Amino acid sequence: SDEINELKEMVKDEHIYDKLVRSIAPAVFGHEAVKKGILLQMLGGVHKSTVEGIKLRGDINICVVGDPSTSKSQFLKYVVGFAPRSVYTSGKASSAAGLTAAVVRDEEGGDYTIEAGALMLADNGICCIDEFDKMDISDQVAIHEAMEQQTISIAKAGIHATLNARTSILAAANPVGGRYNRKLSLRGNLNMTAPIMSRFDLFFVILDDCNEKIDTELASHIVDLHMKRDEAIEPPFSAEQLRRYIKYARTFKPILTKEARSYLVEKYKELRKDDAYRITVRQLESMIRLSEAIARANCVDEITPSFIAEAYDLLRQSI
Amino acid sequence: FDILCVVRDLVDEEADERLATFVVDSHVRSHPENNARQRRLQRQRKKEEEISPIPQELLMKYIHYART
Amino acid sequence: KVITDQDLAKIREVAAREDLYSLLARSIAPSIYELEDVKKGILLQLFGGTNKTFTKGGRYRGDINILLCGDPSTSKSQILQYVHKITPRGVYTSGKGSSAVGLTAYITRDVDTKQLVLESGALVLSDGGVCCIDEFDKMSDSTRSVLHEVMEQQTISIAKAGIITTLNARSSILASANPIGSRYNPNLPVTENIDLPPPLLSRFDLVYLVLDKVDEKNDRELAKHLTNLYDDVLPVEFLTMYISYAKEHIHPIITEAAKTELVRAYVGMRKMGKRITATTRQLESMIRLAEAHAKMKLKNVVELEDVQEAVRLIRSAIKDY
Amino acid sequence: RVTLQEAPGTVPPGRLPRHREVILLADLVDVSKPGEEVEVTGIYKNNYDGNLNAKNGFPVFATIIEANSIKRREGNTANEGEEGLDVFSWTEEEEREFRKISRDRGIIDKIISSMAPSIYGHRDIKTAVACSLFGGVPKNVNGKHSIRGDINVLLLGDPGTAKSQILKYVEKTAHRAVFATGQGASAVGLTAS
Amino acid sequence: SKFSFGQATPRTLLGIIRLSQALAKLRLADMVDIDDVEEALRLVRVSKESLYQE
Ligand SMILES: Nc1ncnc2c1ncn2[C@@H]1O[C@H](COP(=O)(O)OP(=O)(O)OP(=O)(O)O)[C@@H](O)[C@H]1O
Ligand SMILES: Nc1ncnc2c1ncn2[C@@H]1O[C@H](COP(=O)(O)OP(=O)(O)OP(=O)(O)O)[C@@H](O)[C@H]1O
Ligand SMILES: Nc1ncnc2c1ncn2[C@@H]1O[C@H](COP(=O)(O)OP(=O)(O)O)[C@@H](O)[C@H]1O
Ligand SMILES: [Mg+2]
Ligand SMILES: [Mg+2]
Ligand SMILES: [Mg+2]
Repeated sequence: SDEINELKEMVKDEHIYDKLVRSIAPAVFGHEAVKKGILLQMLGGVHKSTVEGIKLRGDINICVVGDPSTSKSQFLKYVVGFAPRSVYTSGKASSAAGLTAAVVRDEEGGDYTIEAGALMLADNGICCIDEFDKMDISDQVAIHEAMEQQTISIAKAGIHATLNARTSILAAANPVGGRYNRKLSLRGNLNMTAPIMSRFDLFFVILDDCNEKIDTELASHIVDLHMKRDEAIEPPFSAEQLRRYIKYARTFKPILTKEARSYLVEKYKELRKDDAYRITVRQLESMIRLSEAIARANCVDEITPSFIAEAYDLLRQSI
Repeated sequence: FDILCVVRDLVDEEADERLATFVVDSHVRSHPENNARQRRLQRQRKKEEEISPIPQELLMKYIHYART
Repeated sequence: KVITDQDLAKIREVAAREDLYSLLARSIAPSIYELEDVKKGILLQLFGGTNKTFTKGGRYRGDINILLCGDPSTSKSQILQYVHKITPRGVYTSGKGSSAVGLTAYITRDVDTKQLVLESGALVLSDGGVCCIDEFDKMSDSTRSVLHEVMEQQTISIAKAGIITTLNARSSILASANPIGSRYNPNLPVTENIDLPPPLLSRFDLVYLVLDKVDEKNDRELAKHLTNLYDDVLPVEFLTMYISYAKEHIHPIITEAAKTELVRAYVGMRKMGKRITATTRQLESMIRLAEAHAKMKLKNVVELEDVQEAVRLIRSAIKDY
Repeated sequence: RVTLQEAPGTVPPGRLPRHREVILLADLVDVSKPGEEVEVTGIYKNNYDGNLNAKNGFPVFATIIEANSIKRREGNTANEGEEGLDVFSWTEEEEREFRKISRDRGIIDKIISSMAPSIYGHRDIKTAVACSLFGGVPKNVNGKHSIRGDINVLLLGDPGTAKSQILKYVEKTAHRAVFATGQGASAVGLTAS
Repeated sequence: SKFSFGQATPRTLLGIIRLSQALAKLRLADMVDIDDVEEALRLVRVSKESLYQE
């Protein structure tokens, strides 16, 4: 009963949406833009299936690019220790399994056996990859199906199977060069090809400046983290409150209103026009995915044009 | 390979508008929220009738019969 | 088969000594000549920083990692052997070495019993101690990934043989490396010479480049020392006991003066360089080094002297870099 | 007798599968072929096993399944909403309905339009898919010349033009279908090993 | 230059003293003499340089 009163109090707040963004990974300093992406990914989107067995993805994938020592790893670490299901891995996976599945045969008589991978183990969760820009060739090709079809298909000697991989990928990558070259486009700075780049719903770029004020603010904050210990971190909502609210939000399955539908088509038309190739059909569904996640954060069962507009800005920021 | 099907993605106002409208309509149609068994079957049939002139299960049976 | 009140009194008396830092540095490596800075860094690594268990923040590691790279002529393996002899917990390993047990956990078969057994690797067995890796240059890709995971998450995860488990690996690393050729070329950068990924090389708090430059004076003194081998020094047992007691009991805490000094030092280092002279990692490394130095003096409070010593050790390695 | 094993899809990720021994009596033999995914309706039975007892050290009884019915679940994940042992089988009334449908003039257009109804256009990728699904007639001239009677289709297109969805629909509709990925398939994983 | 096999190192020293001690053991005289050290040095030179220069 006491928890229910707290839950109702949170949704009653007018500034609830802002507080949740500010309550994600409080250790990180001054990266509200990245925090908003992580919050929406946890809420996710409604999973739908058509009338003839065709599945429509409802998971949000986020890729973070930044210069060394920019808190890229810290974001993955927080997600690993907070979300219910999650796995921490790296592109240069040690295991013969890797990101995806692999086949191993006990020597002699014993037949080939399936060994789980990073993506497999994080089924129905979030798989955080530390270095996406160093994945194996095998994985790079293999991850094509996992990110969209949500399955892993293997056909090896004596074994054939389709493996569920319903996960959301939160990857961190470094620029192709030493640092992010602002002159070049995001495509140039990244080793990723066009197919993979389209499968990511959001992109975030973190830069490393040299201003004295920024350095002083960041330097002091780290020190107080060790000095004041927990007292330094005072988010609007604790981890327990945020975890409970997120679970409550995931129960909602918001729909698209008539006004939102017409507005949704117009925004996609504008986005495609500016591209003429980062924009494709996958981005039309991405706005639907983000719109549902934004609605869940507000605990509302109908998606309004305002939510659609907010999704539009997030995709534009990625370009 | 007997048949080759080349697929091109080109920016066009009318094509983009129509494709987006159809995709949005399909997404709304498949929303999970949107006798009891008979009622479920009837509503599923009504949903299917919009986009397919032939029932899917009947189509699979037809294909199997024609092949055999 | 072939700690008491007096021990605590002796420890406190030794701590009260003014020249405790130099005494410990000398006692660590009596047989190594003219590597004071390396010995000081090794001592600070041995004592280690404060482990923080944060609510809302997560886990911040207090370990210190040091890389010993340079010419092959200089003494580098003897330092690792000494560190093993001193550290209460640790294991000796060489990359790509069959003799060693291994750096990562693995699932094996008990020949004796014909049973499935999960055996922990060298890094896991070093939990809370110092793991010395003699030959860092030659190492498997898999092993490199395991090392990266250990130095990033401090835990080893295995999901093979039907077993899904995570093993604690909260251990420090003191590795050694050699150049690609017969010597280290000063003209080329350290990254090219050591032949290691920039990512893995950027995680070590202190990087030491011990180079055997041909100098008449240095060569003569080294010859004198070596031929004579054919300032008080502490016994190895007492040094190990002191390190164990300090690591078990004393827990330093940062003060306002330490905060101000750390902030000023980081700002100054950043302002030196556009070229980036230092990053945020160079601040956590300084914090860990200052905490370790405070641990060495059996102090529960980090003061300005510890921060001054930390900036200096960190700066000297950066200057080599 | 067959060795039934937990399907990779249903087993928890990273955990060893469990298995049971299924006994197939008369009229049930050869209906299930190795490597397939099936649903087994049977009787759960136990019996005394001496070696089991010996090995375990406890009075533990061996267990088996006496098969009553088998349903081929291979490649039929999306068809689990239907009823009957075989969803591709037909009745006499359904055959009459098929004849009535076929007699219509515009049957081919309807068949093409019914291929992947959720995909907006690509009426050239739907026609090819329908033709491949129905296939041709193999021929053997005088017993000396053999002519293939199947149609192969290749889709070479842009990243987001709904090709994988078309392949999934074909897998669902086809009586016997197998799905494989680029690098996930070996030279002897295809064919025979 | 590139002709050298490798730079002399303290290991070369220890080897020189080892060879001198072995030669002294050969001589059956406790004290290591300068002749033994010179012989060890000439052996070191002729092991490699004598044939390389040819
Ligand atoms: N905005 C920030 N707020 C707090 N700490 C920060 C911030 N940016 C960087 N740091 C510090 O940077 C240190 C190193 O960064 P981190 O371990 O998160 O990975 P990274 O260096 O950005 O990534 P990578 O390993 O890919 O190079 C962290 O301990 C964190 O304390
Ligand atoms: N400062 C020093 N004091 C004493 N001995 C030294 C010193 N520097 C070098 N040496 C001598 O150099 C030799 C180096 O031997 P060591 O086993 O340490 O080599 P290493 O670093 O492992 O070599 P490599 O890279 O060729 O494998 C030893 O004989 C050691 O006595
Ligand atoms: N013509 C179309 N009609 C309806 N939906 C489409 C169309 N083209 C693409 N989509 C949507 O975009 C996504 C395309 O992904 P997919 O086809 O699996 O990638 P690939 O083409 O590389 O296999 C699908 O989820 C699908 O719903
Ligand atoms: Mg990182
Ligand atoms: Mg060595
Ligand atoms: Mg595809």
